[PDB]
Amino acid sequence: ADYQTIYTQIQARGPHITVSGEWGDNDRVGKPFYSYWLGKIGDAQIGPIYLGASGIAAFAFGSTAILIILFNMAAEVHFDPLQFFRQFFWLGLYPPKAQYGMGIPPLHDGGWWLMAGLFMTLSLGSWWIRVYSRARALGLGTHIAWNFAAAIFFVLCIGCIHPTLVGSWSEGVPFGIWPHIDWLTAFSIRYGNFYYCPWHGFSIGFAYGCGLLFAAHGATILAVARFGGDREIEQITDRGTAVERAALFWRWTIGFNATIESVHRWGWFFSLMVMVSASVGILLTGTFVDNWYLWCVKHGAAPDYPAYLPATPDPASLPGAPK
Amino acid sequence: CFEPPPATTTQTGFRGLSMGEVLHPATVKAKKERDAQYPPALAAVKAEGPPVSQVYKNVKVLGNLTEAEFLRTMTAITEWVSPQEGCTYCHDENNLASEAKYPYVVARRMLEMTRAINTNWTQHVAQTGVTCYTCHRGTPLPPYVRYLEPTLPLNNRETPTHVERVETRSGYVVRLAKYTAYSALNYDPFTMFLANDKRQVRVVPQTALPLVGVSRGKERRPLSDAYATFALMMSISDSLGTNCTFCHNAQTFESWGKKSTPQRAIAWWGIRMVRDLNMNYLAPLNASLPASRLGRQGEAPQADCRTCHQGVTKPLFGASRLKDYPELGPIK
Amino acid sequence: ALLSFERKYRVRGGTLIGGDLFDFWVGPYFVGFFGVSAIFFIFLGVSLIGYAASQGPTWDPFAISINPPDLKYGLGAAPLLEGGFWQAITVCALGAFISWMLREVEISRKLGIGWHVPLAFCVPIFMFCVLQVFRPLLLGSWGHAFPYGILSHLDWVNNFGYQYLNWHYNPGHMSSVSFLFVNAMALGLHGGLILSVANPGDGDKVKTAEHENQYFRDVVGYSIGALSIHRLGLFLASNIFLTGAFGTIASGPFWTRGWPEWWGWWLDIPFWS
Amino acid sequence: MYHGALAQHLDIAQLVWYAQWLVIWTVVLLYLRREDRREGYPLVEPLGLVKLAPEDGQVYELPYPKTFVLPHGGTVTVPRRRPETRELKLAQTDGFEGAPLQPTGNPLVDAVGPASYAERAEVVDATVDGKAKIVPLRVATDFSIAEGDVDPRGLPVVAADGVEAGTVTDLWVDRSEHYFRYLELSVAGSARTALIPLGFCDVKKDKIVVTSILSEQFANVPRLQSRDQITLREEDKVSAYYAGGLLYATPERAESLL
Ligand code: BCB
Ligand code: BCB
Ligand code: BCB
Ligand SMILES: C/C=C1/c2cc3[nH]c4c(c3C)C(=O)[C@H](C(=O)OC)c4c3nc(cc4[nH]c(cc(n2)[C@@H]1C)c(C(C)=O)c4C)[C@@H](C)[C@@H]3CCC(=O)OC/C=C(\C)CCC[C@H](C)CCC[C@@H](C)CCCC(C)C
Ligand SMILES: C/C=C1/c2cc3[nH]c4c(c3C)C(=O)[C@H](C(=O)OC)c4c3nc(cc4[nH]c(cc(n2)[C@@H]1C)c(C(C)=O)c4C)[C@@H](C)[C@@H]3CCC(=O)OC/C=C(\C)CCC[C@H](C)CCC[C@H](C)CCCC(C)C
Ligand SMILES: CC(C)=CCC/C(C)=C/CC/C(C)=C/CC/C(C)=C/CC/C(C)=C/CC/C(C)=C/CC/C(C)=C/CC1=C(C)C(=O)c2ccccc2C1=O
Ligand code: HEM
Ligand code: HEM
Ligand code: HEM
Ligand code: HEM
Ligand SMILES: CC(C)=CCC/C(C)=C/C=C/C(C)=C/C=C/C(C)=C/C=C\C=C(C)\C=C\C=C(/C)CC/C=C(\C)CCCC(C)C
Ligand SMILES: CCCCCCCCCCCC[N+](C)(C)[O-]
Ligand SMILES: CCCCCCCCCCCC[N+](C)(C)[O-]
Ligand SMILES: CCNc1nc(Cl)nc(NC(C)C)n1
Ligand SMILES: [Fe+2]
Repeated sequence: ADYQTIYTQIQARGPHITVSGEWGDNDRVGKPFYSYWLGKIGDAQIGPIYLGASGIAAFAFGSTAILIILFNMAAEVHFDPLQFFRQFFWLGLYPPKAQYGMGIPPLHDGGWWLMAGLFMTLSLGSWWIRVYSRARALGLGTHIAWNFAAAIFFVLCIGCIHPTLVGSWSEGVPFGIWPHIDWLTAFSIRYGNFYYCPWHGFSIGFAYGCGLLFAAHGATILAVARFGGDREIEQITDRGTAVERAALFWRWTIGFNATIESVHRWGWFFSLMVMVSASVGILLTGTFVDNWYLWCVKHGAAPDYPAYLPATPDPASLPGAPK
Repeated sequence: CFEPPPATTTQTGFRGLSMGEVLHPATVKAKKERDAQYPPALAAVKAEGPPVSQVYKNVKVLGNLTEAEFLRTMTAITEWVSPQEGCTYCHDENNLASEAKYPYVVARRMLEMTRAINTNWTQHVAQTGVTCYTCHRGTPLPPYVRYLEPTLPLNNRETPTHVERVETRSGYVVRLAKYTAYSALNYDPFTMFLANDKRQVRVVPQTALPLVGVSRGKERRPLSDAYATFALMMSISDSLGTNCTFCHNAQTFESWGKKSTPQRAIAWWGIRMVRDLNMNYLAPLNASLPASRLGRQGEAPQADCRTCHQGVTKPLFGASRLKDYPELGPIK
Repeated sequence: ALLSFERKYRVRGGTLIGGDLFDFWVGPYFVGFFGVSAIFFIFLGVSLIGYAASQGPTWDPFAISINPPDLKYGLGAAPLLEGGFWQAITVCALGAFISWMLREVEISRKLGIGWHVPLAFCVPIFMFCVLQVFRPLLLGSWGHAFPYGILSHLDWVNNFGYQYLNWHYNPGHMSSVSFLFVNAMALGLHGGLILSVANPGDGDKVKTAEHENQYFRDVVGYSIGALSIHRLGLFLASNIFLTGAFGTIASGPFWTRGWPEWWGWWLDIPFWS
Repeated sequence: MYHGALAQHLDIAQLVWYAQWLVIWTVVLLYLRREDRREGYPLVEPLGLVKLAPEDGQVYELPYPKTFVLPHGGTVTVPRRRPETRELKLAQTDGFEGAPLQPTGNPLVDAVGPASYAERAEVVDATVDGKAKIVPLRVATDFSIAEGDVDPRGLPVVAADGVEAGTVTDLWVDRSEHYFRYLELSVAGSARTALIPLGFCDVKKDKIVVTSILSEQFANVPRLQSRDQITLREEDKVSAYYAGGLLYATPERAESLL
């Protein structure tokens, strides 16, 4: 067996390396320190970390977002500490319960939710900038920043854009552990069962696919760790027996095969599409489809089943039912 | 926090849809036992006599009963509602026509309501019917009632903790979580839905595409309405000790026909029934009750699905005394 | 027909079983004994899917559905058209999957590489069994498994979830979702990084191992390193099912109430009640 | 009227379903599936007695060449025609193209089957600042075994046959990633060293165990040309050598497992 693929049998210690940025090498704060148990299944050095304007900005905004959510959450258990700590999950900061349309809701009915929504957006924004820059600074491509954009855009879709499109702030995602979760059923119910949203389907397809691909890729590499397969950059510019054997494994099993670079492309693409497919589905929902099950029924896709218990007419439509 | 095999499973939908009840056998047994305390019907008496309308003085509802029949009723009533207290809970010890005590007139109105439920809400209660025992379970105050604000413990026979007390505001979210099966849904389905007929439970569209005219801006129902409805259903489920698929095929919650079970239409009726009792019998009783009874807005205690069902899909597992006490309806 | 480098690897050996007999290639496909059983079952299962499907009211692909039997048949054999087919197709599915798994071992053996892939592939087979075999055994009937239909299998997932009022509060589910989301993100990050290093843009130099480490130290203060991000990915991914299996197995055989109420073990600690 | 409705029977979402699928099969077939073909194409085959075509399909499936400009100088362009010149001591066991090949010599030494290496560059993998990347700790002086771990220096190496085959003289470290990758041993009964990649080693307190090969077989472990450096292609030679033992160290290993 290859114990290396399970954990680092003999760790190595050596002088801390620093690859110089095209700027801000002077904002890397902190002393590298090493964890022995971390080193067993990862790199042992923790830190330093790069400060920077985008980063500080990101932190500043996110911290404000959080103070608004926590303060309101704290208002919910009427500032009792113990009940606060007890009821934390259940606690939340909600969007307008009332139909204000696109009108700015009062602070008591969603005003605060908007606020936090704003600061979170700027927080995410600044962080995007930082993710984009560090790449630029280090002379790297921006593939990560681009994958992140899609993720950020999704959030924008469910937090802002979909409520704007239909014209109600009441539709946004509450802040809070259980509350953000309850929204998922509120939203799917009103829009007639998200299982029947084609883009919900694509998204899940890509999400499962990421699981499939990252299990397959991770295992493939560990399986050719003996031939230095982990050194993927140099297996790119100079194919070695590692990625030859990785490729032939996959060719012989499924009939076609990637390369060591392209499989990260398949990977990046699948990751990206989870967020892309999902935004599309949100953009369409409420704008152009009210009830996805019925849309599907409209277009011939929906399954149908025999009555098992007797079919039950709507009472409300009977002869002289109340209302 | 776990429950051991086996589970009791039923099927309520076509095979492969995973629709049905999931019951823990011990819980079912313990409710079966609590409900088993329904006192049996008093021996039947032969109706020798005049109408107690002739015989007695202040008899308005049961006036047509012969004397022996009537005291049989008064005995059942006593045994269902105020057993520990005896007849005197309602009667003046020395004058039985006396309306001096509020339980009298309240009990009078409850005979009327009871006869209403059994006569007019047949599409819900069917031929099982209710009696006073169905709600009261042997105490004057029914154990499961609802105020215009959430309260805890649900069984009012338990002593509230500080945090449970309706006065302790820090305990609000929990009072509410425990009425909607522990969800964090920030709505009270009782006051929104069951107290009166002001709100509409259905929130799902019946067309594939958004209709022009109701689909933008202030034309729209806020998403909060979907949360609310979900809250109500969480509550109903728990009240009946059952899950959504007792009533819905979740493929389309909004659809009836093959997508809904016979029990959903019965539940539809029960919502209508509950609203009637609340609006027309129970709410008005704040007039006739001591302050001691009323909540923080001077509302009388009222009824939801639990008040009868108390955790079972049919109250008292379907026990009936309907042929045993015809006084209580159905009234021809 | 052979990759430019393939021929030197095409040596006999490595079989789990069969030896020389099926040790050969059809096109790019290694066969082997398990190639032969995989194909046998596929053809079986797909034939049953056809006959079953043809006995039913539809050939719309989204709407075709082959379902397990009524709860009443218990763990017994059910009539062909009434769960019988579904029973047979399930056996063929399991045979196909395990063949596919063992065939991957033989390929790994011949190439002299680790067996990590077939191993990783055991997780989804396992979850398949939790859903269709184990949990039905615990609960007492095959009628609890999911239907074989593109859309109908979602209707089963839907109703199963709502049997416990709100499946989102299922602690096994919460762990599962989190792994699903981390892994999706990490696959994005690992892909984006390797690509950003090998493809810097314009005519700039392909970068190095030291840059990869530097990028994430800069951004988040830690870089898990090159071998270890693969070991992580295999862990995050695999744990989507390994932790999810508990949420699934618990539902019905070990918890019959709504999942929100489960959390009452916390909410109701009487210390703060 | 309805939002989204386009005609007697058309609507927006429905058209966007179509576009969605198109974007996907486009990217997958015309992009990624071609990116997959930058190594090992065009497919090598037997030859024809008479043939004259720029066979169209071999053009269509390929992407346009890309060139990496290498960090320490040079470029690499992929795809490119990279035939395997080296002779392979293998022979077809039956007739059909499906048939497996068999070694005709010592596959460990011949380097066929699981023993094969890539024709990697005969250059020394560098760190980012130009230094040789994988070097023994004799050279790698600012490097050290972490407090807590077995220092294999001194320990005996024990082969698949149970026999001590050498003694660990050093560890080679990756200075770009801070990670040991080989042990070095003095081979018993030889005046050669062998490197053994750390993945083929079970590191005990008292011995280093190596199951891939019998003690006999350490002798013919590949030899470096420099002794404090190792080239990319040598790393491949060394690694493939042990990997080959997994099928070939003894006669029964190629045969049916069970
Ligand atoms: C517990 C929850 C479950 C679940 C929940 C789930 C949801 C909620 C959704 C899906 C979706 C999908 N599911 Mg289901 N599912 C599927 C297969 C599928 C696909 C029809 C589709 C896309 C999945 C995907 O891209 O994965 C990633 C794999 C990739 C990218 C590689 C390609 C795989 C290829 C698409 C497989 C297609 C399968 C063929 C239709 C099967 C035909 C087999 C024979 C006849 C040839 C299989 C094969 C199984 C088995 C064998 O167990 C399974 C189990 C389950 N699914 C569980 C029961 N699934 C999505 C959908 O759109 O359904 C309509 C979706 O919305
Ligand atoms: C009853 C309700 C249902 C529901 C309702 C639902 C909704 C309403 C939505 C989804 C969506 C999605 N669902 Mg579905 N769902 C899914 C899977 C999925 C995902 C693939 C996708 C969501 C995308 C995402 O990853 O968000 C997780 C990733 C996120 C949220 C991005 C985060 C990015 C961000 C940059 C991070 C920022 C963090 C910072 C720290 C912020 C700092 C905070 C401070 C400052 C406050 C599965 C696999 C199943 C199965 C098996 O049953 C299922 C069932 C159902 N879903 C039910 C049918 N689902 C979405 C969709 O695709 O619909 C089109 C969607 O909107
Ligand atoms: C209303 C109901 C809901 C629900 C009900 C639900 C149930 C009932 C279950 C899950 C489960 C799961 N849910 Mg949940 N869910 C999830 C996410 C997830 C998954 C992480 C997890 C595992 C899925 C699975 O078992 O795949 C299974 C996939 C398998 C077995 C694939 C097998 C593949 C096979 C080995 C090979 C097949 C090959 C093809 C046949 C051949 C290919 C042919 C061609 C390509 C050649 C999200 C992200 C969301 C969102 C965002 O809301 C959500 C919402 C909901 N889920 C709803 C609340 N969910 C499961 C779980 O783990 O819960 C803890 C579970 O049991
Ligand atoms: C946590 C880790 C995960 C993970 C991991 C890995 N995944 C792997 C590997 C690894 C490591 C491989 O090595 C192996 C592979 O080769 O990679 C290409 C594989 C594979 N993952 C596939 C599908 C896939 N992975 C899913 C999930 C995860 N994967 C999770 C995320 C899902 C989900 C999420 O829905 C799907 C649908 C196949 C493409 C492939 C098997 C082919 C096969 O087995 O051939 C044999 C079988 C066939 C070609 C057809 C057999 C048809 C049967 C007989 C008849 C139909 C049966 C019936 C059940 C249909 C119901 C349909 C209905 C529900 C609509
Ligand atoms: C399909 C692909 C997807 C995908 C992709 C990608 N995801 C990325 C990237 C990519 C590619 C990045 O490049 C970027 C990154 O950087 O990674 C290293 C990132 C990220 N994904 C995060 C979270 C995440 N991804 C999720 C999902 C998906 N991601 C989907 C699945 C989810 C889900 C599942 O919900 C989660 C939760 C963050 C870790 C990170 C952003 C941090 C941020 O945006 O900063 C915003 C900044 C703040 C909130 C600052 C405030 C924090 C402090 C501690 C508050 C202190 C309060 C206190 C009171 C004050 C004290 C003051 C003191 C002085 C006394
Ligand atoms: C024809 C016949 C009757 C033959 C007898 C022989 C026989 C048994 C034949 C089998 C025929 C069958 C049944 C074929 C079906 C094959 C299957 C199951 C195909 C599914 C393929 C799918 C859908 C994969 C999904 C994942 C995916 C999107 C992959 C594309 C990217 C690839 C190719 C990834 C695999 C892969 C990974 C994961 C690496 O990390 C890696 C690293 C370095 C180099 C290469 C690779 C590599 O190729
Ligand atoms: C306890 C067994 C008990 C007795 C005894 C009893 C008797 C009784 C009689 C004879 C009357 C008629 C008096 C008259 O002339 O008007 C009567 C009427 C009513 N009762 Fe009674 N009653 C007993 C118990 C109870 C209990 C416990 C209650 C209250 C829950 C109650 C109530 C009433 C009401 C109301 C009437 C009026 C009936 C009507 O037809 O309007 N009684 N009771
Ligand atoms: C059956 C004919 C019947 C009788 C009799 C009865 C009596 C009754 C009394 C005495 C009260 C007043 C209690 C008090 O001391 O304040 C009272 C109050 C409530 N009831 Fe009742 N009741 C009868 C039937 C029913 C049925 C079928 C139900 C439930 C649907 C029911 C419910 C209630 C509720 C609610 C109250 C209000 C709260 C309170 O005042 O205790 N009763 N009932
Ligand atoms: C289980 C927690 C559960 C869910 C979820 C659920 C949802 C639900 C929705 C979304 C509606 C609205 C339908 C529409 O918009 O047209 C709805 C309506 C009704 N339900 Fe329900 N339901 C859940 C559980 C239950 C249970 C256990 C039953 C039957 C005992 C039940 C019944 C009903 C009825 C009746 C309606 C119609 C409401 C009315 O017309 O007033 N549901 N449900
Ligand atoms: C509250 C709105 C409420 C709901 C919900 C509800 C539902 C319900 C169902 C689904 C049934 C039938 C179950 C089955 O057929 O298996 C049912 C039956 C009865 N109910 Fe009910 N019910 C609600 C409220 C109330 C209230 C407040 C009472 C008591 C006054 C009540 C009573 C009954 C009775 C009696 C039956 C039994 C009918 C039978 O066939 O045995 N319900 N309810
Ligand atoms: C002002 C006007 C007119 C318009 C503004 C438009 C605008 C941009 C609005 C945007 C709204 C948005 C983007 C809404 C999005 C909502 C979303 C997606 C919320 C989702 C979930 C939130 C959840 C789960 C979390 C909530 C918060 C908490 C759990 C508390 C957080 C606490 C911490 C992180 C701990 C801090 C301390 C720790 C570091 C030790
Ligand atoms: C349902 C989610 C999206 C699924 C996308 C499927 C991609 C599979 C790619 C395999 C194509 C193989 N080949 C040889 C035909 O190119
Ligand atoms: C996950 C939900 C998938 C829903 C698919 C809806 C397809 C709409 C476009 C028409 C497809 C027609 N068909 C094949 C069903 O007849
Ligand atoms: C060398 C690759 N290193 C690396 N790679 C990734 Cl994807 N993440 C991290 N660190 C954090 C974001 C977990 N380091
Ligand atoms: Fe990789």
